Amino acid sequence: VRGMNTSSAMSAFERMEEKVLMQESRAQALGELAGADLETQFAQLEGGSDVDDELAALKAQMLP
Amino acid sequence: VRGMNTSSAMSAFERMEEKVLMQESRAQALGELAGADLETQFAQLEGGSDVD
Amino acid sequence: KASLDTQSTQVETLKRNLIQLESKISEAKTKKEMLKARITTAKAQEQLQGM
Amino acid sequence: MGLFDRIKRVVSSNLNDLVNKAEDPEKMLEQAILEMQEDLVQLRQGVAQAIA
Amino acid sequence: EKMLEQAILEMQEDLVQLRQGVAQAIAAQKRSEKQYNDAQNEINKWQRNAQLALQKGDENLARQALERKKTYTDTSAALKASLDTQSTQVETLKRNLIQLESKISEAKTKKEMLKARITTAKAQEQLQGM
Amino acid sequence: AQKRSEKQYNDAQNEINKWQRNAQLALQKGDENLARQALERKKTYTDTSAALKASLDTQSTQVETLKRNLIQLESKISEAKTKKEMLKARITTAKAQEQLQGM
Repeated sequence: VRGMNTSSAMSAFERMEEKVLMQESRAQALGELAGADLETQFAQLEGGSDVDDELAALKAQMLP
Repeated sequence: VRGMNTSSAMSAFERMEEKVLMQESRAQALGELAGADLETQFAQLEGGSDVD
Repeated sequence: KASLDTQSTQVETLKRNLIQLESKISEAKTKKEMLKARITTAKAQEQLQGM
Repeated sequence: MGLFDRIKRVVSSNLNDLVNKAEDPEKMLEQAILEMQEDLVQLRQGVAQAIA
Repeated sequence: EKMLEQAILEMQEDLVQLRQGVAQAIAAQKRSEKQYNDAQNEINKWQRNAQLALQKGDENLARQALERKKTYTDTSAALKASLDTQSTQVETLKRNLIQLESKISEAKTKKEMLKARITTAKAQEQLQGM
Repeated sequence: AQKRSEKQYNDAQNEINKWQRNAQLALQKGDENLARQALERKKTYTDTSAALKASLDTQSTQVETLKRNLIQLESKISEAKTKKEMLKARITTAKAQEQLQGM
């Protein structure tokens, strides 16, 4: 209950936490860098820009 | 996505670019020199003069 | 439920990342054909230019 | 205080190598669940004797 | 950061030793209390015997009981004095453990701050190489 | 490291909120001693949180400099490439001059 150093439950939680924390932190940092880059930033805008013109075109296409 | 040094896609693009850039630059420079020479310059005029 | 929500968000992000990767590989295939054509022209031109 | 200085350097190098191999999430998780269940049974037996 | 890592492992084992030491002090206080409790119980029993002796009319038995009670009281007084001295020492030990708990958390925070400056220094070195 | 401190800080805040609820529950219960103990725990938690916050601020300044250095380095590598072209041309010119001397 106290949680001895040698206890299996206490040791397992600490080991699991260290592995989980490192993996999560590394992935997020790498992901942020990709997001930070300018190429990713206007690509989303381009996609957003592309769909609206297509939608207008689509309406014209579906009109007849 | 980030483009690691060891990644195959990043390495391939860099290697391809270096080979392509060198070949293109060398050919253009050599071509310019041939164009620069006087013999080539009036030859075109001669052809133009000859056809009319 | 709390664990599921956090996990689901991560999964969604991974799916989005895969789509971006798919766009990139397709572009690379097109590039190889273009690169080869450029290389061939340069090689032929260089030999001709020297002569 | 040479011993103390020596101990700190020796301990740090030794600890780092050991922890990396030791820190695997899948291996650690499997061992922990089995151990706690076994411990509970032992505890119950002791409790049963007291109850008896 | 390596020094900090070495220190973190070292501090944890030390805390366990301190807890064992604290338990012994706690046990000692309990042991004295048990002895003190036994003495009080014995004294109460002795008082009843003395009261019984008075009813019996045997003066000598009562006198002997009183002497025993006095000796018991002296022992109890000594035990009480020991407990008070022990308690002050015990409180300090308990306080130290509480202080240590605050300190280990602070050390973890310190490690993050220490790591960042060192990383920055390394980054500066890279610029010099360029 | 900044994220780790933030996670710890977040956990402390969550723990403090939970502790506050327990203290509120204790007041309803009428047990004064339990509430007092909770307050002491909260104070200790607050001190830890304060230490974490202080560490984060110091870390952030260091982190910003590191980020700034990377940005500066990116500008610098591009400049170096430009420098190489300029450096190459003068060296080539010097070599050409040497050839003239030989003639």
